[PDB]
Amino acid sequence: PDSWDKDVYPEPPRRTPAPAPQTSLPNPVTYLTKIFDLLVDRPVTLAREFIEQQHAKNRYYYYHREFRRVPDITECEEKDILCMFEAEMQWRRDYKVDQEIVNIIQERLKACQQREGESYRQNCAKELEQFTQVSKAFQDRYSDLGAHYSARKCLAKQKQRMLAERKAAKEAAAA
Amino acid sequence: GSTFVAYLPDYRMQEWARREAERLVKYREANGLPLMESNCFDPNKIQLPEDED
Amino acid sequence: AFSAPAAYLTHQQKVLRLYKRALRHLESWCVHRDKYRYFACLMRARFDEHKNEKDMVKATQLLRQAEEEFWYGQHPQPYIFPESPGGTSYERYECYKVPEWCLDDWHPSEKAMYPDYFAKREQWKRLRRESWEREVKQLQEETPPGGPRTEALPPARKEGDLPPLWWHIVTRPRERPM
Amino acid sequence: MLKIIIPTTMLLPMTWMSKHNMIWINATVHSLLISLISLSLLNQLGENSLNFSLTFFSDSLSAPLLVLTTWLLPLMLMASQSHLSKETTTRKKLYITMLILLQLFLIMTFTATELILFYILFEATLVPTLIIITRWGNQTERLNAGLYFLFYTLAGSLPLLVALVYIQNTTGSLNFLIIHYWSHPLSNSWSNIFMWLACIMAFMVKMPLYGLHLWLPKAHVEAPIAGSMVLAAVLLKLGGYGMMRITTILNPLTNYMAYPFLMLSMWGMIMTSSICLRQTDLKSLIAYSSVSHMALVIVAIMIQTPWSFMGATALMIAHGLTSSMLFCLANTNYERVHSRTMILARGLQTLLPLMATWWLVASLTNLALPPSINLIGELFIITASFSWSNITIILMGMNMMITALYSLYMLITTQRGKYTHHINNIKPSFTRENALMALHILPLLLLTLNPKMILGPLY
Amino acid sequence: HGKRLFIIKPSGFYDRRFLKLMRFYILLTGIPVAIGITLVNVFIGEAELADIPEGYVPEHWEYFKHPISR
Amino acid sequence: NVLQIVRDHWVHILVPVGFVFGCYLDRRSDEKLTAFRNKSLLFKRELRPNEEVTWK
Amino acid sequence: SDAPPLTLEAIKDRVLYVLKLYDKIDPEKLSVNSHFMKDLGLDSLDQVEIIMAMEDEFGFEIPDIDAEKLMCPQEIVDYIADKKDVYE
Ligand SMILES: CCCCCCCCCCCCCCCCC[C@@H](O)O[C@H](CO[C@H](O)CCCCCCCCCCCCCCC)COP(=O)(O)OCC[N+](C)(C)C
Ligand SMILES: CCCCCCCCCCCCCCCCC[C@@H](O)O[C@H](CO[C@H](O)CCCCCCCCCCCCCCC)COP(=O)(O)OCC[N+](C)(C)C
Ligand SMILES: CCCCCCCC/C=C\CCCCCCCC(=O)O[C@H](COC(=O)CCCCCCC/C=C/CCCCCCCC)COP(=O)(O)OCCN
Ligand SMILES: *OP(=O)(O)OCC(C)(C)[C@@H](O)C(=O)NCCC(=O)NCCSC(=O)CCCCCCCCCCC
Repeated sequence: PDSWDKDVYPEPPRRTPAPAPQTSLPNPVTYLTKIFDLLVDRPVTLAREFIEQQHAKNRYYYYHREFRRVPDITECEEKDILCMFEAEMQWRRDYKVDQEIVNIIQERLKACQQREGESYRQNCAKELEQFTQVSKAFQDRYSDLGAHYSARKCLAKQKQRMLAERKAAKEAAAA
Repeated sequence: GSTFVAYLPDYRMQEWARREAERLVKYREANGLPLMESNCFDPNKIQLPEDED
Repeated sequence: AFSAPAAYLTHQQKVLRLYKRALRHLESWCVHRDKYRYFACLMRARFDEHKNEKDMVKATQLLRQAEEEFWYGQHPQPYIFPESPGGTSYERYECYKVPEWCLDDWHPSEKAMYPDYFAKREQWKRLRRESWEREVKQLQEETPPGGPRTEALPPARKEGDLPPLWWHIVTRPRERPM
Repeated sequence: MLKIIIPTTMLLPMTWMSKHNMIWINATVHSLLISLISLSLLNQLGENSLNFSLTFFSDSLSAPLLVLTTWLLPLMLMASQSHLSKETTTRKKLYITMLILLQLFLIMTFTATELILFYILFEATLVPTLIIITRWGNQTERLNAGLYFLFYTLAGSLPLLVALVYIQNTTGSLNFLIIHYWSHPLSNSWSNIFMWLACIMAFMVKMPLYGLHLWLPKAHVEAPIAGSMVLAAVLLKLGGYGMMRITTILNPLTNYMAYPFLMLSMWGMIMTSSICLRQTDLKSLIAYSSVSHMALVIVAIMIQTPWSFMGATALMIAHGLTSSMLFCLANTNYERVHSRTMILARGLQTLLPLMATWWLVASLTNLALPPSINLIGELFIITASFSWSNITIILMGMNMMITALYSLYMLITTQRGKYTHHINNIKPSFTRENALMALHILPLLLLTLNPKMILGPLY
Repeated sequence: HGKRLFIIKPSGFYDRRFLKLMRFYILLTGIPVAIGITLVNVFIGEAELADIPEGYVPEHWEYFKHPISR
Repeated sequence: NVLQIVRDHWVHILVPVGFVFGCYLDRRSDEKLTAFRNKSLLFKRELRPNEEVTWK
Repeated sequence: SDAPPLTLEAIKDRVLYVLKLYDKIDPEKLSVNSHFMKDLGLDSLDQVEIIMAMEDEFGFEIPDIDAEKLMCPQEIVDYIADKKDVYE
């Protein structure tokens, strides 16, 4: 369906076998699906076509809101309240977007596990690896900030992580 | 009142965040970027203090 | 249940209560009727071998060893009639019992159904109203001074009188109301 | 925010100029209209807040509390209509005036953007409640009850005021937005420890915290029904809202200052729950159950995690509705029997079946049956506590079991068994009581369909 | 067999009346609401997403999809 | 009957009039804070040909 | 359930039926008003056994305080009728 992007939500080509009856006994499943089609799918389709033509008679649009980029907390003065307000709002929007990215990857993983069947342990390696990377990045960014989280605390956590990384790199180089 | 609350417009911006995340994931998978990055702010704009210990 | 209790049980009542309990538990042990008949005749023979004894002291020494022997071999899961206090349907119909006074709170559209029943009910109410004023004085003069000695009630002695405190005994809900 | 405040103020002249026989009708209708108007505050953003002016602002933490506050007033009027029948017109108008003034003070307190303003209204809520308890209370203990409810509160809140002005002489502001944006860490110092205690104890005493809870059973069992409703549903949540607001300036001291209270809560919720197992008064049992739920809310706030805050908000709303319903049911029994003892009126399911259904639904909601929002809050708090320490589950688990027990205990003693023979004055339930229970219980089951409304600002 | 007996029970008039009244008022307002929602869904709603034409600045209510929300 | 039921039901206008007055009061407060209208870095916009203010 | 509504005649008939199968008492001598100790020359243990046979016959138990003072078939019938709410 065109309602979603196929690249953002990938799917395998979905190869299905062909009916190969081996006996002369008529299977009840095919007849049941034919009567289901005739008694259910046709009236539902007709009602849908009526509703779709009514919707086509009245077509109107809504838009995705675009947000400009503003200076972040790393270029705000100590007490400049307006810049910190703008940077805090931008950081909160970015936090929400990152949460939704993690949600997309988790949906991919769950769909893979259901789809692959008994061979999910081997056939869902890529989704597991992607989720591992995204989870690691999200945990590095946002974990342990508390309920009163803010952009300043995230910046402090990043600064401490970079200090630790720099110290470890200098210690390893000067080994 | 229940009907009014049910149809409250999306000022919390859930679907907006979903669309933004979709576009970001598409772009980063297309160009090979590693999805989410570990650093929230790029280190080019942070001036760490020299320890010199 | 219906009979008023006494201050104590005499020796004869205790012996008879033991006899009934022992026979019931022996029946619970002996499921089949012929086995129960045989062992119940044996228990009857064992019970009346001291029937003719005269002194109280040893007769009380018996019925004590008898209680101990009963408690040792008392069949920890005896048969209980289903309506008895331990039975599987003891208070089963207790939730269907509604007091009569609830009918006084019915809507007039509800009392419009069943007019004959409510006419008879009004007759009963007026009968109770007169009988109560008679009953209070009857109980007042029939009671010994210092208060009752036993919770037994007298009958009516006059012609138009009713037994004192009769309303809540006569107007019991039912054994199986619904 | 004045679109809600001004009509609430106009309730007073409308009450006083009303006809002698039309006070209840007008008050109920216009309170319901004010609740409908206040429903519009629920449209919140994922961004900062609804900053209406320099004085008032609204959040997704404040909006559900405001809606609950505005919704409770018509229910309180309906509950008070019965036992105030033989009262003079002037005193009935004074009662309604006290209720309106309480609603006004609460409305302003939730939306105040200044800590000092918040303190003033947070204390102003005391006077109407004290008057209601000590004037229209029934027993002679009410006077003592009132004293307790007063002094405990004041004993906690006088230090807070000091701390507050001290803070404003150091940071220069008590505005909550500036306080949040300019937050600075609290160093481990004795002065900082005592500032923490001063900022925390006033909100702890009103939750109430275990060991500081002695005023609550007295006040709730001695108050009239409307007083019990407002005390259990709204006034307890003032401490939770205050602690949620003020913990932003207390870090990182809370990392280790929270230990004595957490223990006092985690053990305390056990004790109070067990207390409910041996209680001879219905109102006392309901009050102790309130203490247990608020202990869970205290744990949630002290843990200071997103899931903790979401669970605390949801549990506050759910407990408000549930405890108000339980108090109303107990009062509907009391007005028939005049005893307030659990084992006097028995087997009431046979005489009042629909009221028995209301009892069952209220007990199920207090028992936290999924997917009620009571269980949503409880489960979020339990998960956050498990992340805090895996051992906590033990205590949490125990509480769950105990809660169910006493809840069903209260349902079995009063509704099941055989009716008491000599009690012959149990009349059919009025439409007013049934409507009161329905208006309590329908919003809960409706809210379970859109839990995001009551999950707070961290959703 | 004409052994029909009177069943003593509490009055069901008031509970039934309350249930009827509550159902009546809830339905009184909710049936028109359901009908209106159905008509709006069938005949009007479900706007479709589009790109913002250049030089055009949309109104704040044009960023929402459902007609009732708009 | 008009001029008789008014003396008993004039009370029912107080709360709605309070609501309208409260809305009007809210609007007045908004005017005072217009210090940054169309001046934020996020919503800075060029005015339409027949537009004086971005919001009211 | 499907239990027929037993009557006073049925109760009396069943009580007399059980008593006539007690070989200690002569079926010619006994009647509805025939006393147990004086008219038929029975003992207290015999009375206990008779009460137990009644209980087995009618499927319910008579408490001992009430059972100990049931000395005629007529009072047994009356007790069963009062317990089971028999009209006629
Ligand atoms: C009694 C016998 C049975 C008769 C009834 C039979 C019919 C059964 C139906 C009853 C329940 C069955 C469940 C069916 C659910 C369908 C409706 C549901 O989908 O709507 C929900 C909506 O529910 C409401 O949001 C929640 C109700 C609001 C509660 C507010 C309370 C009202 C004020 C009262 C005072 C407040 C007191 C408490 C203060 C906190 C969730 O909708 P959602 O998928 O999300 O989006 C709506 C559509 N959009 C996308 C266009 C936006
Ligand atoms: C009654 C019902 C319940 C009411 C509510 C109860 C909750 C209030 C409990 C108060 C919380 C604790 C207060 C202080 C905690 C700080 C930690 C400190 O006490 O522990 C050690 C402190 O050691 C000793 O505790 C020193 C103080 C000993 C004297 C205090 C009295 C001890 C018991 C008093 C309890 C009375 C409470 C009721 C008052 C009426 C740590 O050693 P040290 O590293 O050196 O100090 C660190 C702090 N620095 C950095 C500022 C220096
Ligand atoms: C339900 C009953 C509860 C009663 C209230 C319990 C809470 C008590 C909290 C302490 C009371 C005083 C709070 C002080 C107000 C905050 C201001 C502040 O923190 O400033 C401090 C001042 O801190 C103090 O002076 C506090 C000293 C304590 C004096 C009052 C003692 C009250 C009782 C103390 C023990 C009980 C506290 C816990 C009680 C638990 C509940 C019973 C720094 O002062 P500076 O000199 O300017 O800075 C230092 C660098 N030059
Ligand atoms: O004429 P009645 O009024 O019927 O009097 C009956 C009787 C005279 C026998 C009796 O009431 C009485 O008064 N007896 C006087 C002496 C007396 O009874 N002394 C006590 C004898 S005790 C006894 O009978 C031995 C009991 C043996 C049975 C033990 C039960 C164990 C069973 C274990 C479970 C299966």
